[PDB]
Amino acid sequence: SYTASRKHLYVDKNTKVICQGFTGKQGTFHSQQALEYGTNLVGGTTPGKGGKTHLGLPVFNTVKEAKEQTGATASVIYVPPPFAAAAINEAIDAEVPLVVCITEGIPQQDMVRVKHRLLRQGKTRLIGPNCPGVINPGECKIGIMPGHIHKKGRIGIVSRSGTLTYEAVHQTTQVGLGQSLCVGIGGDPFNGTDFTDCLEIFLNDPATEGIILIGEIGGNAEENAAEFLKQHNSGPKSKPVVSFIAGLTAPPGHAGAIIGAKEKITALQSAGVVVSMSPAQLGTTIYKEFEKRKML
Amino acid sequence: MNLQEYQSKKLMSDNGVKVQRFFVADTANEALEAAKRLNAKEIVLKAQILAGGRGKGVFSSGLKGGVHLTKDPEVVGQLAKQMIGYNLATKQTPKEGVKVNKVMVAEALDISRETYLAILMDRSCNGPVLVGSPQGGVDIEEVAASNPELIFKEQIDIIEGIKDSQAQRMAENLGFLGPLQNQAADQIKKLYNLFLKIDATQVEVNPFGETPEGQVVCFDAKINFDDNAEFRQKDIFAMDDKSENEPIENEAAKYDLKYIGLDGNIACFVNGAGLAMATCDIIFLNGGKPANFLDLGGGVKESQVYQAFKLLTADPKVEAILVNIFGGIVNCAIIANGITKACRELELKVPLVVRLEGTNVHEAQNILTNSGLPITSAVDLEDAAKKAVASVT
Ligand SMILES: Nc1nc2c(ncn2[C@@H]2O[C@H](COP(=O)(O)OP(=O)(O)CP(=O)(O)O)[C@@H](O)[C@H]2O)c(=O)[nH]1
Ligand SMILES: [Mg+2]
Repeated sequence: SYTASRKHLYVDKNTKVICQGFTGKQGTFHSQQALEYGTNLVGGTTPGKGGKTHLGLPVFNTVKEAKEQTGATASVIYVPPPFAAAAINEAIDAEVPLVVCITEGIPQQDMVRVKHRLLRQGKTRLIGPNCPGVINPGECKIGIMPGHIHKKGRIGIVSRSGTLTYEAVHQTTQVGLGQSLCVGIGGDPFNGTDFTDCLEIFLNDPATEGIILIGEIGGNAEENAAEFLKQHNSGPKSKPVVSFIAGLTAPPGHAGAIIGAKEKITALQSAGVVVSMSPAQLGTTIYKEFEKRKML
Repeated sequence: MNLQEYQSKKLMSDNGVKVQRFFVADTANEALEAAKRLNAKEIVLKAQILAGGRGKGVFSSGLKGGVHLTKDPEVVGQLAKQMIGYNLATKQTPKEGVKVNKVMVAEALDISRETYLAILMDRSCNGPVLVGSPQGGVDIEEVAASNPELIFKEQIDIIEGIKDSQAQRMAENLGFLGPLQNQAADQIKKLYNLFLKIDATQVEVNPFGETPEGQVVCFDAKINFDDNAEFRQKDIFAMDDKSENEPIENEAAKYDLKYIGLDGNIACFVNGAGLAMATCDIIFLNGGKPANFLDLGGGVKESQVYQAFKLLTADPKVEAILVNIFGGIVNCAIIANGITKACRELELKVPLVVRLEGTNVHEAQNILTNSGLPITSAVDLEDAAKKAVASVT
């Protein structure tokens, strides 16, 4: 099943990354940041530019070409929206274990078709689209998140929001806890990784002792995450889970209603999640939860 | 993006979907000129608002209904005068209502039976899904909650498309019997094909009606369009009136800036919708009321930082601007010069609290503090919020 690919979410220093849209404006900037941060970026792809050199790395025409030459196991996509979906497909065809699509603005219909095939295979794991990426602090950085605010630690962070994730990261470093793995699942309705996918990895990662879940109003992703924690996290090896839901003060067809922050907060709490009402207290809340449980 | 009823109705007819002949009028006397232009056995008056629930909604004049039915064009001008210009407060509009600038006069048809049908992309259903109920017309959410068994769903395979067996089954569950089953199933197919063609996130027809002559007709339509697909739906997005949005909202969009107005005095300039809401959330926490937030999006260009200040300051209600940029794709020092340059070139009055934490922040803060401008730097989100509520004394 597609859940078999969940494992590929936990990148490490040995992950060899290629950049789809390498010579593009975005790809260049974030590829430099990836190299300076120490990520094993081993090349990229741009149609019609195979053979040239970019940032001291080889450029290829196709993803499969880049994979057999560099043995890449992860791919990051910055292709514009009109062709980003096809870029995900190119990576799945090449059986790239991990694909991270940063691009924002992909038509929902395109991702519905992409996810249709994605769920029928278990070799490739997609993160995104419209997400900041995934980062193993100090070992691997695949995305647009600022690296300097991270520090390898003990808190696994999963966030449905973009830049808001960085607040939870910066705070967990200032309190001295750091982060084991941070995953931004993106803000699009049809994506390759949801909350439960990341929570599964966190609950089975020894390095991850605490968990921070960043959410916001809309949909039922936070509700589903709550149900997942209620059954799998309630137990002796229960790990503390903290969360913040953005849009508490935000103001408010019929098909969507047929098949709301307050409901999210109450649902997460029922599963044992400690919900910080302030976006600036994610680090202090998880820190004191570690203190309550004598985990420091 | 959402279009009015008279705009969605046109798209449906062009793709083989049966809808009512209609005309739109901006005045009450012109609604009488159009009612006579129909040559109709009966005329339907339907207030044009992008919100639903017009049937049992009341205007600010006393008229108890955003939808009326009459047989004489003279009554439309009387009812149209009780619609145009007024706020229509329904179940799904703000308690203040939404100003009704247009009304629809259409060749009214008799409705033997009302059903509900909707096509939308649903995350749980993993792609498109047909949602229908025989208990259509007026409140659909009431029957959906009371009797869930009266809601029928048909998940459509995006690759295979809508199959005959699925359209026939849905049409039968909606209560379409006899020769009307294949006719409805054919309209369901043409609706789904339209749903995919126009890159819609939701196509809702309520009532999916049935006339006494045996004609399956979509009487009302609410089409929601995927904003991400505008690059391949140019003709459709050109139809967006934009009049139901605040003028500043449309002005910010010119520079790729999404604006969300609020009832406060502390303007917010943030990159990321999730962070913008969190910024607003923490302002309330410290007693402040954010006037709005101007989401910047990942793409930062020093031209729009200049504009952003212009739009926020254009609103006199803004007594302070909170800049919170964390983790942008552009160097902070570049945004620092755009802020100063914008301040220098615009003569800023309101106090300015700036929080920058992206790349190369040490230099950026120096550019701001050593500029001689009314700029107080902030360290974290909590600091910027507390400093924003303090500057509104
Ligand atoms: N005879 C006749 N009745 C009509 C016509 N159009 C609407 N009606 C009646 O007026 C009602 C108005 O409903 P409508 O405006 O479509 O929707 P609504 O009240 O806003 C509720 P929802 O948003 O779920 O559609 C219909 O349910 C129907 O009973 C028409 O052309 N002929
Ligand atoms: Mg309707």
